[PDB]
Amino acid sequence: GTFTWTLSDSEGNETPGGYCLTRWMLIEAELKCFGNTAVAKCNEKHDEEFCDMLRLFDFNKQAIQRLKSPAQMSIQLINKAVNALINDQLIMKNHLRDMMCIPYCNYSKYWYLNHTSSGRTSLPKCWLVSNGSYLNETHFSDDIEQQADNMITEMLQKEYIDRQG
Amino acid sequence: GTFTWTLSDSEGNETPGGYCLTRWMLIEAELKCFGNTAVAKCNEKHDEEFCDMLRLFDFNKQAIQRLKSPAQMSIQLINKAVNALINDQLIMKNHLRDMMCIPYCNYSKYWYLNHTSSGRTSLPKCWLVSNGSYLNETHFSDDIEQQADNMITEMLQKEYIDRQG
Amino acid sequence: GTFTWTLSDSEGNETPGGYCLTRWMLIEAELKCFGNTAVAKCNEKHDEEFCDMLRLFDFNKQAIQRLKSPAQMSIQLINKAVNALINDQLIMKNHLRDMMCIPYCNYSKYWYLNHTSSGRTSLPKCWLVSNGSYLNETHFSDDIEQQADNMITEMLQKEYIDRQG
Amino acid sequence: LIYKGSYELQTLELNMETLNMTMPLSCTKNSSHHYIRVGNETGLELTLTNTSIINHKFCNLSDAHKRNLYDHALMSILSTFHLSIPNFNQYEAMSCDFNGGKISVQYNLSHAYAVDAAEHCGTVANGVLQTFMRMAWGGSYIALDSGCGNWDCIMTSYQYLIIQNTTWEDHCQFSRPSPIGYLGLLSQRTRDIYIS
Amino acid sequence: LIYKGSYELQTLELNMETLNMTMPLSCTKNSSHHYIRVGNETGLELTLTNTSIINHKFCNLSDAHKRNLYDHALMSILSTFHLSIPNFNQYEAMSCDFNGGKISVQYNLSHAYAVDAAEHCGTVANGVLQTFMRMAWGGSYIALDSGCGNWDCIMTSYQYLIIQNTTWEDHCQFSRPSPIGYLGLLSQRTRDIYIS
Amino acid sequence: LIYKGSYELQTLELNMETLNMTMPLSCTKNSSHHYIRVGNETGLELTLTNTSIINHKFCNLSDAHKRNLYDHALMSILSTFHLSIPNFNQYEAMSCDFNGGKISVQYNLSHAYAVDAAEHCGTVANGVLQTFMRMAWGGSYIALDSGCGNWDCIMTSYQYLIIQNTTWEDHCQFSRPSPIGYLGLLSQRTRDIYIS
Ligand SMILES: *[C@@H]1O[C@H](CO)[C@@H](O[C@@H]2O[C@H](CO)[C@@H](O[C@@H]3O[C@H](CO[C@H]4O[C@H](CO)[C@@H](O)[C@H](O[C@H]5O[C@H](CO)[C@@H](O)[C@H](O)[C@@H]5O)[C@@H]4O)[C@@H](O)[C@H](O[C@H]4O[C@H](CO)[C@@H](O)[C@H](O)[C@@H]4O[C@H]4O[C@H](CO)[C@@H](O)[C@H](O)[C@@H]4O)[C@@H]3O)[C@H](O)[C@H]2NC(C)=O)[C@H](O)[C@H]1NC(C)=O
Ligand SMILES: *[C@@H]1O[C@H](CO)[C@@H](O[C@@H]2O[C@H](CO)[C@@H](O[C@@H]3O[C@H](CO[C@H]4O[C@H](CO)[C@@H](O)[C@H](O[C@H]5O[C@H](CO)[C@@H](O)[C@H](O)[C@@H]5O)[C@@H]4O)[C@@H](O)[C@H](O[C@H]4O[C@H](CO)[C@@H](O)[C@H](O)[C@@H]4O[C@H]4O[C@H](CO)[C@@H](O)[C@H](O)[C@@H]4O)[C@@H]3O)[C@H](O)[C@H]2NC(C)=O)[C@H](O)[C@H]1NC(C)=O
Ligand SMILES: *[C@@H]1O[C@H](CO)[C@@H](O[C@@H]2O[C@H](CO)[C@@H](O[C@@H]3O[C@H](CO[C@H]4O[C@H](CO)[C@@H](O)[C@H](O[C@H]5O[C@H](CO)[C@@H](O)[C@H](O)[C@@H]5O)[C@@H]4O)[C@@H](O)[C@H](O[C@H]4O[C@H](CO)[C@@H](O)[C@H](O)[C@@H]4O[C@H]4O[C@H](CO)[C@@H](O)[C@H](O)[C@@H]4O)[C@@H]3O)[C@H](O)[C@H]2NC(C)=O)[C@H](O)[C@H]1NC(C)=O
Ligand SMILES: *[C@@H]1O[C@H](CO)[C@@H](O[C@@H]2O[C@H](CO)[C@@H](O[C@@H]3O[C@H](CO[C@H]4O[C@H](CO)[C@@H](O)[C@H](O)[C@@H]4O)[C@@H](O)[C@H](O[C@H]4O[C@H](CO)[C@@H](O)[C@H](O)[C@@H]4O)[C@@H]3O)[C@H](O)[C@H]2NC(C)=O)[C@H](O)[C@H]1NC(C)=O
Ligand SMILES: *[C@@H]1O[C@H](CO)[C@@H](O[C@@H]2O[C@H](CO)[C@@H](O[C@@H]3O[C@H](CO[C@H]4O[C@H](CO)[C@@H](O)[C@H](O)[C@@H]4O)[C@@H](O)[C@H](O[C@H]4O[C@H](CO)[C@@H](O)[C@H](O)[C@@H]4O)[C@@H]3O)[C@H](O)[C@H]2NC(C)=O)[C@H](O)[C@H]1NC(C)=O
Ligand SMILES: *[C@@H]1O[C@H](CO)[C@@H](O[C@@H]2O[C@H](CO)[C@@H](O[C@@H]3O[C@H](CO)[C@@H](O)[C@H](O)[C@@H]3O)[C@H](O)[C@H]2NC(C)=O)[C@H](O)[C@H]1NC(C)=O
Ligand SMILES: *[C@@H]1O[C@H](CO)[C@@H](O[C@@H]2O[C@H](CO)[C@@H](O[C@@H]3O[C@H](CO)[C@@H](O)[C@H](O)[C@@H]3O)[C@H](O)[C@H]2NC(C)=O)[C@H](O)[C@H]1NC(C)=O
Ligand SMILES: *[C@@H]1O[C@H](CO)[C@@H](O[C@@H]2O[C@H](CO)[C@@H](O[C@@H]3O[C@H](CO)[C@@H](O)[C@H](O)[C@@H]3O)[C@H](O)[C@H]2NC(C)=O)[C@H](O)[C@H]1NC(C)=O
Ligand SMILES: *[C@@H]1O[C@H](CO)[C@@H](O[C@@H]2O[C@H](CO)[C@@H](O[C@@H]3O[C@H](CO)[C@@H](O)[C@H](O)[C@@H]3O)[C@H](O)[C@H]2NC(C)=O)[C@H](O)[C@H]1NC(C)=O
Ligand SMILES: *[C@@H]1O[C@H](CO)[C@@H](O[C@@H]2O[C@H](CO)[C@@H](O[C@@H]3O[C@H](CO)[C@@H](O)[C@H](O)[C@@H]3O)[C@H](O)[C@H]2NC(C)=O)[C@H](O)[C@H]1NC(C)=O
Ligand SMILES: *[C@@H]1O[C@H](CO)[C@@H](O[C@@H]2O[C@H](CO)[C@@H](O[C@@H]3O[C@H](CO)[C@@H](O)[C@H](O)[C@@H]3O)[C@H](O)[C@H]2NC(C)=O)[C@H](O)[C@H]1NC(C)=O
Ligand SMILES: *[C@@H]1O[C@H](CO)[C@@H](O[C@@H]2O[C@H](CO)[C@@H](O)[C@H](O)[C@H]2NC(C)=O)[C@H](O)[C@H]1NC(C)=O
Repeated sequence: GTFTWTLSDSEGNETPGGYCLTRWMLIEAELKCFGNTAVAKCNEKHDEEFCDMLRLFDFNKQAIQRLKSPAQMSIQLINKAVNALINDQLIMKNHLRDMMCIPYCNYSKYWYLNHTSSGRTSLPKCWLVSNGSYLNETHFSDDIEQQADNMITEMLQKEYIDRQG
Repeated sequence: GTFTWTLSDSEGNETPGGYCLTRWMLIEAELKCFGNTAVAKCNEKHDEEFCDMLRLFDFNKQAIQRLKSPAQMSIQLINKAVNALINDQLIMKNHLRDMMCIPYCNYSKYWYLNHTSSGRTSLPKCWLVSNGSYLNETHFSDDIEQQADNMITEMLQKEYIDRQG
Repeated sequence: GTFTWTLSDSEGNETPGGYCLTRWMLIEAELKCFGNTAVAKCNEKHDEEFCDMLRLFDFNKQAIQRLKSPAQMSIQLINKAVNALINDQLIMKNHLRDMMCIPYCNYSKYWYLNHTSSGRTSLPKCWLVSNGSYLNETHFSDDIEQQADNMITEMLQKEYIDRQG
Repeated sequence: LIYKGSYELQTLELNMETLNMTMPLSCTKNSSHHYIRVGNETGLELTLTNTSIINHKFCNLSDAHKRNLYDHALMSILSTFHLSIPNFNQYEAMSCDFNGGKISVQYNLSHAYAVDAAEHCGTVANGVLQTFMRMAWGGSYIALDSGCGNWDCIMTSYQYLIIQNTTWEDHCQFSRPSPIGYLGLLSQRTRDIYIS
Repeated sequence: LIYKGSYELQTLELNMETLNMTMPLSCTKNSSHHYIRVGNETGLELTLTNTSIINHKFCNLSDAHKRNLYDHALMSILSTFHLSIPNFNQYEAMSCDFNGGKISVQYNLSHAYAVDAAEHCGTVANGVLQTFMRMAWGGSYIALDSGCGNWDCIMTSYQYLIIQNTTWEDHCQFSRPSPIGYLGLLSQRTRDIYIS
Repeated sequence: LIYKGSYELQTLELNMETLNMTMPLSCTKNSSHHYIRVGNETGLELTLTNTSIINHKFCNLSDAHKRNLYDHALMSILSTFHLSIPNFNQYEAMSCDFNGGKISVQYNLSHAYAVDAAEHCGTVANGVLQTFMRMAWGGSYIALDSGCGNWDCIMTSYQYLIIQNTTWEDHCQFSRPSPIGYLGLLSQRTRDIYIS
């Protein structure tokens, strides 16, 4: 149902859509919900840090609700499950970038664009770090601008074909 | 030619299109042919159980027609070939689902939608099992409905741009 | 910025677009530049021989400009970096094809279509070899024709929606 | 049956036996008898029993290799199986005897009087059953006393797992043949060892 | 803040502690103290020091396994760490003592008077630091004297790496908890050995 | 030349030599001489011959490591090669002598009077040639007597494979340099062993 990534194991969704992040998934800011349109990108996209974190969080939930019986200590499940949960290629890319003084993703912080005129949001991208800290918003300006263009493009394409028939 | 997945090794196709499944590939029901449009999805889609079975079947055919010379016992070829034939990530997902009492794909049965007004068919999806048997059609109703919508959408998009110029 | 494949590590691009191949990357023919539209296909496409070579070349450049300090002999970096640079599945496909007398890619030569009316070029595809030599242009005629159709299709789709609003 | 408009739900079931000349195929006859086809003529029988057949512990593996009288396909499969058993150091649990190149392998599991326990998670019996579950995946589920465990604390009533070379006789009445069990084991193998 | 039209840049930061019951989480307190949570109650402490605590070289690994008094999660982590240390043949550099199943492991690194050198690239000290860097990735960067080296010729001022079992006390003041270090090590492990 | 409308078929050929400072590059001079560049100045020569140079079987590998007089890049490559040779237990087939850190390795293959046979499939000679085929892939095809075999029963007229350290002299007249052979071996290595 909608998603094919790990979430699909038990249909998931949580709400009608957006695979909402609860208040214990986030540090502060209570709840955040995305659109199915953006979350669903993880159905096809393999090499994305945000999507991998979603896969791990959903796994953790499923592994607590279900299969809670093995002495409540199945901490070893992950030793095999990991092959089906994350893209280790991304981890390697981030290690290589670290070695070369190239800003890299440490997986804690993400940014996204929020269309204030609709509530439509992009899939989050990793906020990168370099030399012990986060990069400024002036960096990424090309990437932020491209994500804004991409959101505009999708809105237009949807109306061209589906609004107009 | 058309396909880029394993089939492409020797062009394949079999017929002008649809990469037809012969009577010995299926249990009963003689022959089944799909459209190039659906089969071609396996060119890009990596994590799909049906596509992996097609990759293995085509491999088996090629490994019999060609390279039949090594004492007719090259049963060990697969020990290396497998890395290029299937997505073992899918296997892990199905093992995890089994452990958690989550319906899982055991790779024997697939379902698809057939548009009776055209003969256009979807790429097959795995019929899931749980608690020793197959799930009822009332389950998957969300997935079946989504595949029907997807087929409708593709038909419309094709006409909007290619029929109308 | 534009690319998400290895090049993105340091933004790259080289020029406003096309990730130009310099005169030392090519054997003869000085410089060649592609369009961002084609190069960007490597952002999503994993199993393509041309894209893997681009990933290795960009890595080599980054590993010389940066991190040139470790006694200028970090020839061992690749032993780990490779996991994030190439698709070894492709290598296996080409080894299997070799064993079976199926034309295979040996990664040295590529072909592409160049629209002489615009300068728009396709992403290069591997020129295959068989029985010690390159295949003739009469082979691949189906693949060359399909790439020409694909270029035509993209030009049309772009105008249908973006030229016309 | 008909979704939205005229989309009819249709099905297909695959015949994986035509893959027997390229891939081994696992299937299940009943809860104590599981099989692997390793080619067009022969295969392996995997039996869960209460009767041992090997009453010694020599397991003459290196001599089987020096003599080279065994079928290589069968040996490759045995290696894959063994290598994948996690944390196996307890060699006293394994015994084999390749007499004349014949394959006969026995795993003696400590299926203790675990009437009500979740202690037998860290043991050999569990490590061997885990590999078994994967090799006979799709039919192996009826071999266990328990249901949806994490396969990291599973038990059965049987004490021995015996693997022997057989003649293929289509003993697949419970579950259909499939290459997945083996292929899914080849992909990972030796990823559970302890050195520290 | 606002891009193009009305696209506002928004952020989220993840709380990875809720993953502690399924995955180990690494974090950093300061440059000489790094930690791994291995469950809801316990974990490992990794200290970079100038003081040894183990003054022998027995490293009784096989006996720890025969006795089986150690926590298995902690042992699996130690194995992963050790197996991933590239080219480790220099066993005299490692000493451990699992007294009563307690975990205490010490790696003695030859951090020689390398005032100005790039010789200590091919050594043990580098192999051990490489594994360390990955396990505490994201906080490990402050543990080294150098900056963006290739992690294949890195040095620190400390001579010993000591790994011990602890009680979890949320010692993550420098870098937040994350499962990535460990998961990124599990994926590769034993890919750096020499036999020729 | 022109497809559909005005799409002209164009080509490019890559110069992979510019990758020599980051990756080893394999190439072929002729059927009995294959080379690996392992850096800007040096490399390995791989010769298929009928003349042995090592007349003993000590293969002093552990002493080469204790002395540490060898180039590390060259040793890493030798390890990768060796580890990838499937089912290699027949150590009497291998001999090496790292005198002064010099690299000289010889594999003695049982290329018996196989005038008409498909028996030499399960042997050492085949296991060594398989690794060779991959390392010199793209030029290695002329090294064999046979054509499109499955590389799991291939033979040559030569009896020894000798690998030695050399000075790079651009000996690539038959096939161009390429990093693929090595990278494609690193990705898999030790996936063919027998324990059962
Ligand atoms: C994914 O999961 C699904 C869901 O579980 C699995 O699906 C199952 O797969 C099995 C294996 O193929 C199917 O079993 C078959 O069922 C046939 C019908 O059985 C019923 O009708 C017959 C009528 O004669 C009765 O006799 C049967 O009762 C007897 O057998 C059952 C067996 O379980 C016993 O429990 C009973 O006590 C009885 O003894 C049932 O009422 C059945 O005919 C078929 O057996 C023949 O074929 C097999 C395999 O070839 C032979 O080994 C066996 O000896 C039989 O062969 C003789 O008869 C045929 C007749 O056509 C001749 O052609 C032969 O030459 C020979 O003389 C088998 O038992 C099961 O139905 C199916 N379940 C569902 C819900 O669909 C998938 O396998 C799984 N996929 C993977 C990869 O794991
Ligand atoms: C990806 O990279 C980024 C970029 O580097 C990393 O981001 C960093 O992550 C760390 C770890 O979470 C953040 O540290 C936190 O900073 C808080 C604010 O510190 C400043 O203000 C306080 C005001 O009270 C001052 O006291 C601080 O000064 C003191 O502490 C610093 C610590 O480095 C010392 O250097 C100074 O000398 C002082 O001693 C600063 O001026 C800080 O409050 C917080 O510490 C609390 O929380 C941690 C973790 O829970 C506890 O271990 C610690 O003991 C503190 O807990 C007490 O106080 C809280 C108050 O809310 C109570 O709730 C508790 O119960 C308890 O009483 C911590 O140090 C850092 O700011 C952040 N950097 C940036 C630029 O964002 C990411 O981690 C990295 N991701 C990964 C996965 O690696
Ligand atoms: C993917 O598959 C394809 C298909 O097989 C492979 O493609 C082949 O790759 C090789 C290697 O690069 C190409 O070989 C080159 O061919 C040149 C032309 O040869 C012919 O013309 C010359 C004219 O002078 C004749 O002399 C030649 O005859 C002699 O050489 C051949 C060699 O095989 C012998 O068999 C004959 O008996 C003769 O002795 C041919 O008629 C050739 O000039 C070139 O050799 C120079 O360059 C190499 C490499 O740098 C040097 O090692 C060599 O010593 C030569 O260098 C001298 O001359 C040059 C002149 O420019 C100077 O600049 C130098 O400084 C020096 O003085 C080489 O032999 C082959 O043509 C090509 N095949 C096809 C169909 O395209 C791909 O490699 C493969 N990819 C991968 C990664 O494996
Ligand atoms: C284990 O795996 C093997 C490999 O897949 C399976 O063997 C295949 O079985 C099919 C079905 O029986 C074979 O296909 C049929 O072959 C008949 C014989 O002719 C072929 O073989 C001879 C050599 O013996 C060649 O000289 C000749 O050119 C052919 O290649 C054909 O007569 C059949 O076609 C006719 O009859 C069928 C009905 O049976 C009709 O539907 C056709 O339209 C036509 O009239 C057909 O082609 C296939 O060749 C076998 N492969 C091999 C390598 O031998 C095993 O069956 C499988 N085990 C199990 C239990 O399934
Ligand atoms: C290490 O990892 C574990 C696993 O993720 C984390 O533990 C979870 O913590 C959250 C937050 O405290 C728990 O969620 C809350 O549980 C409260 C208790 O009721 C539950 O548990 C009892 C059994 O003890 C069940 O019978 C009952 O049905 C519930 O499942 C609820 O009362 C909470 O909801 C109410 O309060 C919150 C505010 O706290 C409001 O926002 C809600 O709207 C509502 O009014 C809430 O559901 C979760 O259950 C814990 N999981 C487990 C398995 O125990 C640890 O926190 C983590 N370590 C760290 C440092 O983060
Ligand atoms: C399991 O494998 C063993 C082999 O390890 C099978 O038993 C034995 O198989 C060999 C052939 O590999 C038979 O050899 C025969 O010898 C006679 C001469 O005496 C020769 O004329 C024949 O052509 C053949 O070479 C051997 O006799 C046979 N053992 C017995 C007691 O018959 C065993 O059958 C396999 N198990 C199953 C269930 O198939
Ligand atoms: C499979 O493993 C089990 C253990 O898990 C083996 O059973 C054990 O066998 C020993 C003897 O070797 C028993 O100890 C003592 O034996 C003497 C007889 O020599 C007897 O007089 C004593 O009273 C005592 O029983 C031990 O108790 C027994 N364990 C259990 C739980 O019964 C079994 O033999 C192994 N099977 C094979 C084929 O190796
Ligand atoms: C690191 O691990 C060791 C265990 O290897 C921890 O020390 C010892 O832990 C055991 C429990 O595993 C304690 O056993 C206790 O024995 C009494 C009877 O004397 C019993 O009533 C208790 O219920 C429990 O079984 C043992 O006393 C304890 N050792 C000491 C000296 O207290 C050690 O604490 C761990 N390190 C950290 C920092 O947590
Ligand atoms: C960690 O490894 C270092 C070496 O990298 C060890 O230090 C070395 O210890 C030896 C003695 O075992 C010193 O050699 C000689 O010792 C005698 C005393 O028995 C003394 O009279 C001589 O003058 C000489 O020092 C050696 O010099 C010393 N190396 C250095 C660089 O100081 C260290 O003991 C190891 N630590 C642990 C806990 O194992
Ligand atoms: C294959 O590798 C060996 C090294 O294992 C090369 O031969 C020897 O190389 C060493 C340098 O690694 C030469 O050492 C020299 O010693 C003199 C003092 O006598 C010193 O002044 C020089 O600066 C240098 O350190 C050694 O002489 C040389 N052996 C011979 C007989 O010349 C061998 O050349 C390599 N093979 C090829 C084909 O390049
Ligand atoms: C490479 O391996 C081959 C075997 O595949 C070695 O050839 C074999 O050498 C043995 C002697 O070690 C020959 O056996 C006997 O030797 C005595 C002389 O001591 C002679 O009087 C006997 O008549 C008999 O030949 C054996 O026949 C021979 N095998 C073949 C097929 O010729 C070869 O020496 C090895 N090369 C290296 C460098 O190790
Ligand atoms: C497991 O996690 C729970 C919280 O989910 C921990 O609960 C705390 O227990 C102490 C007593 O030991 C109380 O003082 C705290 O108030 C509890 N915390 C909360 C949020 O309620 C528990 O200690 C953890 N460890 C174990 C072994 O259960």
